Amino acid sequence: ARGPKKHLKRINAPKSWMLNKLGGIWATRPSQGPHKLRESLPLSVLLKERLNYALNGRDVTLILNDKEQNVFVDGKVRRDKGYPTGLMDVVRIEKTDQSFRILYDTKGRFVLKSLSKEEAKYKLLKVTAKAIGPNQIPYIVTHDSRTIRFPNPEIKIGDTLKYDLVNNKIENFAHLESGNVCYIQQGNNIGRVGIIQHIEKHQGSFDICHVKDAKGNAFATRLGNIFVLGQGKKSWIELPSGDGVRETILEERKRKFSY
Amino acid sequence: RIPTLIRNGLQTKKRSFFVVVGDHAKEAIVHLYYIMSSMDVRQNKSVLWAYDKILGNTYGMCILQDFEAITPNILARTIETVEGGGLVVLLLKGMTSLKQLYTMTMDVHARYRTEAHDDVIARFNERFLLSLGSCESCLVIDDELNVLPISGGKGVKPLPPPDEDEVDQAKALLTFVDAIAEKTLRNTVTLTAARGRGKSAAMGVAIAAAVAYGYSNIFITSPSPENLKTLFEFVTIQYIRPQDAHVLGQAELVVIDEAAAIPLPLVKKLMGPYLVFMASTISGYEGTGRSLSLKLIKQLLKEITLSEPIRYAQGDNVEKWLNTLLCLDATLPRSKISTTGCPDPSQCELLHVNRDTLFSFHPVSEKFLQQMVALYVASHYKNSPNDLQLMSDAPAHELFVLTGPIQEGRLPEPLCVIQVSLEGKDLIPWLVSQQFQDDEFASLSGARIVRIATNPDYMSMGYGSKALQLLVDYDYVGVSYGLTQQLHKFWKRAQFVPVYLRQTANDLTGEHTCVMIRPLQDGNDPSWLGAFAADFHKRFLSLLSYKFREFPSILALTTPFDHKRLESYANGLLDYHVVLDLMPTIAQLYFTGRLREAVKLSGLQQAILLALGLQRKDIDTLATELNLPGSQVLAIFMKIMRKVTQHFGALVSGAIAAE
RNA sequence: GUAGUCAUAUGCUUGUCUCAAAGAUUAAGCCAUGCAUGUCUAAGUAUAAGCAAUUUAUACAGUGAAACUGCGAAUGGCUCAUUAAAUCAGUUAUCGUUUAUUUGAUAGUUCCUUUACUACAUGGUAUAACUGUGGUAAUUCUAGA
RNA sequence: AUUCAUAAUAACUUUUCGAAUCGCAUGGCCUUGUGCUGGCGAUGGUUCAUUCAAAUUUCUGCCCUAUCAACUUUCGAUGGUAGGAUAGUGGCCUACCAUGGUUUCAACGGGUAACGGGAAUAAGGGUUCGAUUCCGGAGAGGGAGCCUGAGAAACGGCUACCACAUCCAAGGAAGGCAGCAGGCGCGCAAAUUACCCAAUCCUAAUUCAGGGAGGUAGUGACAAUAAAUAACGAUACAGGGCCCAUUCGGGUCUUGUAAUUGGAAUGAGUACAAUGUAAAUACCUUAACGAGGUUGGA
Repeated sequence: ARGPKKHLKRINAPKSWMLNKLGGIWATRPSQGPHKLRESLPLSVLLKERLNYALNGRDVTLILNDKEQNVFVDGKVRRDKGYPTGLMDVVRIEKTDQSFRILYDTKGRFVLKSLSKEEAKYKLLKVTAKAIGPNQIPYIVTHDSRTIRFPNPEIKIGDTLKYDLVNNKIENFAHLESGNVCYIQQGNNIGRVGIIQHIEKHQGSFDICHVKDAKGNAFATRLGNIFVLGQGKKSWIELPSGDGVRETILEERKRKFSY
Repeated sequence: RIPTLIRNGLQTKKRSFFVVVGDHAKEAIVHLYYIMSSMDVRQNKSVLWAYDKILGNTYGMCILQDFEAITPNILARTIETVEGGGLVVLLLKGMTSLKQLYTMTMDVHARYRTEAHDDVIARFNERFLLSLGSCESCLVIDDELNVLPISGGKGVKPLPPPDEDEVDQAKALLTFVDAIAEKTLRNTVTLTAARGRGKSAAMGVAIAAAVAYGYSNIFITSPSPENLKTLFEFVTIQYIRPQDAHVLGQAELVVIDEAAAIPLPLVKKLMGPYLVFMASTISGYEGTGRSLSLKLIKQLLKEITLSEPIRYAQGDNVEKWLNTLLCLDATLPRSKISTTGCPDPSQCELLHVNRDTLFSFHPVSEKFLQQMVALYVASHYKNSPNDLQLMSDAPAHELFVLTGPIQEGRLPEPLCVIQVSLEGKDLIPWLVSQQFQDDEFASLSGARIVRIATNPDYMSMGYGSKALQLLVDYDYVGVSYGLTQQLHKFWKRAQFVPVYLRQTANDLTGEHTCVMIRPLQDGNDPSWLGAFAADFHKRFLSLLSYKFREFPSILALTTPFDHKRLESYANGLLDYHVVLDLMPTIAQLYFTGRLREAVKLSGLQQAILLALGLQRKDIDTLATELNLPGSQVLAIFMKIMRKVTQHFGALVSGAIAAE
């Protein structure tokens, strides 16, 4: 192909953005950042269609360009129409001191969870890779594309850390092993939260995992899609749509219109 | 406005002079832009801008930029090129200021005057104003004229309608031309006319009209080329120039275009072997004087003349304008228009008059100078307005006239005229220093006798010398002429001393041009004369051999300097022949030089220097051997000269190169 | 047979209402006429009132002219014309290959001259732009100051 | 999984590296000039992975055909190897040789103008989608070579060549819009060279650049739809009716006013802002203000 793509089509932009089909023809294309294209929510989407603080396109252009700084992502200022806010992030709306979790539904739509000045401090990080680099030093990396220097050594590659944004400090981690709580970042099963049952590795190039939860449903997904929302039953963050558990179309009806 | 008028003009086949006078930018430039868009004989016009190559073509509309300078020849030539409905837009300086205009502003075209700075030329402006002012024919648009009245044009305005314009040649082609009779059929015909008459076209007709097989085959010759294009285009025409022409005799009817230009010797011989049509232009710029034309004809002639222009209708006011401005009119040789005229009888009286005569119009007025001009101009082989302008405005112009009986305001015509042109401080004052030894020669002053002429009826009276004596009577005097044993003695008898004999036969006369000086002041002029004369003495052998014609230099009569000359060729631009001949300084140098004088050194282009100078090898020949591109040959010759000088004396050459 | 043709067939022609289609289809007939990827300051370059437009930073205000920049101008968009080919689909990580983009991170060992290291009160240039001098049927022309 | 790293390690590399940034923030520190104080970013570099990628790449699948039997090896048909290219994998080649091996499961091979093909519901049914190809290779006179660069087999960069193919003061000096429209043509076949970048998308340098995106129209049975547009009623006056199959019988009985009543029927203009082309935003939707004239048979 000519070179590298550079736009994005209304029609082609993820169902996670709950986008306007009739809308236009395009859609703000996520900027190369911390999260992958599909797994992200560009700010313009976050304020216009989400919060609804903005509206028309120029509305954003003001907000992120205005010399006041109205948007914060993980304790930092952002002024990019399409910064890819990803899973388990913390976004603050300066002018109102609003704090949000970037989390998927139970139906897989990006949801905004309101946090208390309390959780707004800690953010959950999942461990990408772990190896030693320059001059005998250990480095850990998080999905959030965080690069960590001198990390606690009791941390295996597929771990989950709790991060104190305020001090850029770590605390209480927890690997994925039979008996923990987890969130699935993507898949025919995303947005779910349950107890890890067991992890059968097949090495041939793809390991799998099982899970249980509230109504004790059986879940199946690939490791790469498991995010440890916590150690031993206690979750670490407040979940959207009540608990991370979806209902039969049948259970939804009976709960709402009670059929 | 003028666009309507333009329509009338092309319909009439006439042209008009549109004078734009005013500020350079204001009237001149902007108006020209507007006129181009507006005036459309066709859509717009070619509007060639002039500020020789152009003649075969014709153009609708043109502009002549006299704002700084006026070259009259160019103006006349430009007009001849313009088609029917065309307008010649003359760009002039502000009208009130024009006459004086020229000074600091100056007539830049002053190449006639050739003072360091250009000057006024008021007289010419005055003559111009007279012709322009005389009648309604020329349109004068002056600045600060919010509205200019345009006589003529759409609506009723001044310009009496001429008939739509659209036999003389036909009467002439075969017709006057059928040369068969008790008298010989083979003879020489000479058709003469002003420019644009159709002489060439007439001459072209005969070419085919005689058919190869059929009427017969023809031939054609001409001087330095001249537009061969019309004749042949109108035409078996083949062309071999006269000299090359001298080869073999094939044809029944020879045609020579503007033969007057060709040497009498060469021309005469050629006319003998066949039957010919002789064409010659007169009564215009770069034409031939009618006085000379008669002498030329006498050498034979069936002469015929064509009166009407092919390109425009007769009576074209533009053409009338230029003729009058330029003083095209010839009448004095046959006769003057008055009680007197024609031969000038009575005792000849010698007198001088100044340029000032030009302004006054009374006794001694524009007329006296005009008459003098007509006479000298008439007697010359070629006529040119540069002469006229020079006569009018140029400083340092002095005249002497030989006149017949003078009494009342109107008397008989002049017998003779002498035009002296100060020179110093072209021709006698440009070359004495390039060609001679003293770098300084250009500095002094002298008066060249540009033109001397005695009415043919009056000749051999001694009036000619009488004219010269009057010139001296009340640094030196000089003259340049085609060398003739006869003419030289005239000048020698005049008291001139032979200065130089150049290399190239006059293209027109066929004789080599010599220069002579009549020493007025001893301080340096007799010195320059004698010194040059001596130099010529040393050079004499060199010249004779070089001439090819190898004519010995009688002239009017029955070294360290060489080093300077040599350096000038080596270090500078002086030309080869100047240094070279068989043996001027250059051959002198080769004899002495141990170097390649032979195959490489000596003096000239070929073996670089020797092969051309000694061998007389062709430029083309040595360029090949030497493997030079051409032009480079001269450079090599110069380099060779430098080398020889250095070998002779390094220190001397260095100083000479330096200063 | 039946007429009809709920056959057309086109062949005749009339309030208020719109989710609203129209030289890929022929030849992958192209440029009439119309037309055309450049650009900004917290930010890199502007005149001690000849960019200069004010106005009085004031040793460098804006303010911009122009340039320098520095960027994209490998994007598409129309085009099978091909193509029986992995084209393409899945279906490969690439111990086999390259990588702007984006972050993240981030870098004490440069002498050690035999520290006038000079001494960094951070170098040198170079140039435009710029004033001008031009040229030429005439350039995205171009000359030379 | 490593000869992996990231180690070193020496050497030895015309080889790097390494903010002569600018921006506000200069008030705290001591000093008192000082030394700082740099704050903070802008402006860099560094390598790594950071998406960016591509780029390979196994592993299923184009029409028919055995009347395809056989195929493929001079340098590749194979292996394997030396190198060299390749940016970097590769017979890709330099070699150098291996003879390879493909194949009736038809292989060699042939023949199908072939450019080329995503959603979801759903007892059953209901239905439907993405939107004229999601997907996805090869053209931008011919040829050539070259171009940018993170990044082109660079169409729309060149050149130069060819060709066309053009302006001309003679001289030189053009020019390839299947990214549009347009006229020819073609000639099967279809609307002004609308309005805006109002969105929503685009690019993009620190803003609000620019967006031939997009949008908006119109045109436009286009396919069209819709299917709703003079009747409601006052009176008189009354001939007798008027129909039948009718042949005569029968049926019985309003019917004409080219008579006199009905509401301030209604249509059409006028602010009317406007979902509204922030301008289409008066054209919508209002609102009102006003305001009825085929046939046959003499």
